[PDB]
Amino acid sequence: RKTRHDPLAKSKIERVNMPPAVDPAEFFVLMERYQHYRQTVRALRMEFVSEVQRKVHEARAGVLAERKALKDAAEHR
Amino acid sequence: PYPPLLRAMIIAERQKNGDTSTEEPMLNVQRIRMEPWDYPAKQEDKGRA
Amino acid sequence: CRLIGIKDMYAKVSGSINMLSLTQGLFRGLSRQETHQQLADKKGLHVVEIREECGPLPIVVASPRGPLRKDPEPEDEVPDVKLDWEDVKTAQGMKRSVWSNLKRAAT
Amino acid sequence: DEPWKYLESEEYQERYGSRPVWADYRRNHKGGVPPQRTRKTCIRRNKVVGNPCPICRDHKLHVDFRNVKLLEQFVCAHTGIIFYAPYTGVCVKQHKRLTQAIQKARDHGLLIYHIPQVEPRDLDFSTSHGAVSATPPAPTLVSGDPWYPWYNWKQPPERELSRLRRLYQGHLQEESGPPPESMP
Amino acid sequence: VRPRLIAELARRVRALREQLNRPRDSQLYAVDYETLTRPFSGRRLPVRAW
Amino acid sequence: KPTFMDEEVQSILTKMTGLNLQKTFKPAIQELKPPTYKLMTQAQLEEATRQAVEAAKVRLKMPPVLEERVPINDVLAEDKILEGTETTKYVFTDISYSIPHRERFIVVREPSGTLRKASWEERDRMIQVYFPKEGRKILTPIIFKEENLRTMYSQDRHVDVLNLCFAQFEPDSTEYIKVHHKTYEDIDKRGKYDLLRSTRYFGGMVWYFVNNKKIDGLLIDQIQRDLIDDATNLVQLYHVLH
Amino acid sequence: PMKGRFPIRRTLQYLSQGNVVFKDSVKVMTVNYNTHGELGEGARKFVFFNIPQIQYKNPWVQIMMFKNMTPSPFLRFYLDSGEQVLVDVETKSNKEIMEHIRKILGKNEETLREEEEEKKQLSHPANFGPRKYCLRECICEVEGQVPCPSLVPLPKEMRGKY
Amino acid sequence: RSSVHARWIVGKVIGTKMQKTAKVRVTRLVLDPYLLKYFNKRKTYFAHDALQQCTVGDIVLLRALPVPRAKHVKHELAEIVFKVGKVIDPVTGKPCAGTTYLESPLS
Amino acid sequence: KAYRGGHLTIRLALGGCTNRPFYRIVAAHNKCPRDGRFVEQLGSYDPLPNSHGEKLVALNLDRIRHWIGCGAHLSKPMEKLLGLAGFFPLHPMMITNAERLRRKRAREVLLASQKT
RNA sequence: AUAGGUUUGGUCCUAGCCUUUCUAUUAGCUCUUAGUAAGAUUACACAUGCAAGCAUCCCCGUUCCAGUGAGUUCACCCUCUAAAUC
Ligand SMILES: [Mg+2]
Ligand SMILES: [Mg+2]
Ligand SMILES: [Zn+2]
Ligand SMILES: [Zn+2]
Repeated sequence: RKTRHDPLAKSKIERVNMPPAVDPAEFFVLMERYQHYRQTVRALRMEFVSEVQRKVHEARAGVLAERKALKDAAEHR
Repeated sequence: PYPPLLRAMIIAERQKNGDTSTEEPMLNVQRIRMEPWDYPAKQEDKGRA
Repeated sequence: CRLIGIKDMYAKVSGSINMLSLTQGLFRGLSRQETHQQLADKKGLHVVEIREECGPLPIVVASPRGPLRKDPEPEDEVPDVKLDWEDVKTAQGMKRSVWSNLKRAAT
Repeated sequence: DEPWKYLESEEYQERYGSRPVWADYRRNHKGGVPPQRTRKTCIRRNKVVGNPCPICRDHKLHVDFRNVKLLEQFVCAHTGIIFYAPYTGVCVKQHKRLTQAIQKARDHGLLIYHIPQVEPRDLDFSTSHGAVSATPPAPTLVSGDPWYPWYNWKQPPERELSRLRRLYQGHLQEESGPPPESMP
Repeated sequence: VRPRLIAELARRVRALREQLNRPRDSQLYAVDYETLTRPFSGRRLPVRAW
Repeated sequence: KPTFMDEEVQSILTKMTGLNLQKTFKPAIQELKPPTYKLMTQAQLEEATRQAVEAAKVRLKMPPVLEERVPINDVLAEDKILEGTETTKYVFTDISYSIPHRERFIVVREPSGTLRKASWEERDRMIQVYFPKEGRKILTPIIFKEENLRTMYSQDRHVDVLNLCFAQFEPDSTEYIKVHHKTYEDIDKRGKYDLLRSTRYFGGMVWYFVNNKKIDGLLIDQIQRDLIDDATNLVQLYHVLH
Repeated sequence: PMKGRFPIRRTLQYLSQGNVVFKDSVKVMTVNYNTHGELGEGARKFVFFNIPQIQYKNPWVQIMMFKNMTPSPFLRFYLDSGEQVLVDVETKSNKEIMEHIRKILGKNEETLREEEEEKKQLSHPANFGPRKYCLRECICEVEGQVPCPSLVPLPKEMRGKY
Repeated sequence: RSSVHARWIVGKVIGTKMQKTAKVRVTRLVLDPYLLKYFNKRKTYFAHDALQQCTVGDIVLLRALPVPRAKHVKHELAEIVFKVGKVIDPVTGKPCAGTTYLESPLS
Repeated sequence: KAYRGGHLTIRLALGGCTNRPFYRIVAAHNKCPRDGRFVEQLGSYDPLPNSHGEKLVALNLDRIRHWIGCGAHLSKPMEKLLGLAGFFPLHPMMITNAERLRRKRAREVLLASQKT
């Protein structure tokens, strides 16, 4: 790929990047879909994060783990 | 509603645990806001050329 | 080996390879190997072989023709046997010569 | 052809006897240790070159899932291993074919081989979990309605459409309302 | 371990330059209206803002 | 009242089966290494024998009988919009090393945009594909055809067949069950029940026979050799069952 | 032949055979043992045979040997807590000492099993790699699927020849 | 808890020629993987010693410092585990030489 | 390797020869190459339809979830796959594509009718 | 290495060199088709064309991917903490 210190092509400078035309109703529908879907996705992500956090807690200073540690200590003693 | 499979999985898990629980699992977007795309950003965070 | 009747086994010949010496030595070796029966006679006990091909099943090969020693062999652990390095290497996988496990014609 | 008969026969006995097909044969090669794979094919065009691979030298020796004895001849009695090509000194193609034949025989049960008693992959034998059994069906499903409402097409209000048009004055396309609900 | 002093110096110089002769944005937020491009940069604007 | 895993019943079944240390631990046709020779006294020998017996017992402890599973004809969700756009199906399988293979989630999307919980036949195959096992080929092999099976039977080779079946199809399967039944039938007709007497028989042959009411042949077999006590036990079991 | 008195000390297998895996807490396991003393044979034996095994089992712990600092042979330990275990070995046989060590600052079998399980979990079966890490390189190798154009070539479906 | 690698470490004392800093050499056992014999490789370690209590030949153990308090020293002389000559036993804590009690037990 | 804060991504990857595409779904660095290294490999996907019309997809959902939690984005194909599975919602783009296809079909039908 | 050849009028020992096996480059001489992998000798010198844009202007990106092996114990582990991502 080009690295920014190169000159850029001579055919490239005279090129108008004209965008796609739009169907209105369809576009609106698409937008709606994006809005809704993304919310759901976000929620899912949040849930996943929460789960991860819970797992971490369990690993570290979750009750069971703590108990186990205590038991081990007792055994050592 | 949860998406098809996740919800099913959750239900299965519940069953395994013991409780029947006919109350279906659901996620809430009361927390999840949707500030639009045309909503403006912040010039403090952007870098100038 | 073929002449004898010995049908399948491995042998490494180190040192020199004078033919006469090799042959005579081989003959000596074959003469001086204890039978399992002989071993049994020497020790009392039973020469029981335990195959990995077969199950844990203890197969008794040679029991002693007469009495039986009721004192079991003292399993003096970490037994001193001045053992070969090559074998050890093979077991480990440290040596890998390209001429070792070569596909050859039958015998 | 349709062989086994050949194996049975007197000619075979006369030729080989009790010993196998490949005991006579010896590869001829540079000294000491031989090339670690055997020659590709004994026979080229319709010719037969050199001292042929123990199968190739005879017309009558065929190879298939029915020549059981012949197939055995190229497998250990004590191990179940098919001899590697330079043990017997067979042709590479022939060897390949032999192996295939053996496999076929095994599949069919025309050649013995160890079928070891494995454990069952699952140590628990219950079909209670949702996984396999049955999930309580969704309300949407019951209705005859898609999962999420926005899966279907809702016609936008006209205001929105107008706005869109305004936004993209020069660049627009004429459009339909909803799509069909079938497609032959 | 050798120290790369020169590189550091260069970096410092660059930083100084950035601090000082940075383009006061009269220059780089300019717009040639007829050609719809820009001084300093040279690149065009997108079509949906013409 | 039937209860396969009732301990008394199990014990009875074990009794009915032999040990015959040589048959359980037969000389296998595997890659061999040289043997390891020990120097045992009488007590030691006895101990070894005991150990061997124990091992044999352990080997012959499995397996259970579970009946045919009910086919899975369920739907998670059924989208109508896809309708036959992304054709050729999709088979999505949950994977996780710390999950048992009956508590998975194997799911199928079809052209008629549904979401099935997968066929039982499908599911096992999928598992195999993702979790390969010594045995279990992915497609159902040629040995479990009729003719091949018959041929196998003819070479008085039933134990091997049983083993193969076990390796292949999970014991709740239909095909496996069918195979087992066929084997049993074969054993019954022109009889050789002493092939299976240190296996793989304790439930298989006996329990099934009891259920059917095809005990007579077994009884006859018992009589012919010796095995009076065993016969009596069998009779008792039958009585209990009915 | 191998040059040691007992050449089984260096066979790798022997090293593996050592049962004692130390608990996570230990840092230094200092042994001190008498050489010419007739009573402290067990300690000597341990030093000779088992120390290497121990080291192999747990390479991070520092093992030090001391010859005639004291009359009575003993093992002393140092944990990350800062405490000090002190086990007198005198009178015992090496095996006994080993057992004692295992009891005191040695892991359970259960723990080991758990560790093994964890390790197993790390290297998954159903994923694909290049042999060294994962079983089976590509899903052409699994049966009943499109089987790698290298071996059997694909039909005229293939692009550029269509 | 602490930045340095070796947290607890036993060693023998060589150099006190520098203020409040004992130079202590540590020796691990290392397996030369061809021979598979454990040879006793060694490594120098500076250690802070507040009082200059330590003398040459001493056997000491060093706790890690929370941060290295100089280029080469990251340890604190936590305890003198054997004083030079004046060695007391951990079991029956009485004055002894090598292999011989001075103040005998039974006191 | 140190990149300029490249985010994590659950992404596909070509593990095939020419004309046989095979895919590897994989948690990796955004700025890594396609077939280069990764953080943790997840469920292999096959696009070519195997014996008797199955297009099989692996997924370690358990670890996918973890990755998502840890803040790893999803490429569009991955998202689509998830939707198909039932793990995510159907990606709206897919729906739109379907709609378009339907429309096209309708048009074709109309044309046919006209012809006849 | 399952080894073989080779010091000598001969024999034994010790011994180096070579042979036999498997790769990968060039070289000669030859060569039907199909599928698939691999593909500057050289941190020597370069013609030509192309390899980074996107986007309602800001920005963000072109500090990646691709390349090469010049130089070289920064690549693995821990401790701490800046990005940077949820
Ligand atoms: Mg001469
Ligand atoms: Mg270089
Ligand atoms: Zn041929
Ligand atoms: Zn492939």
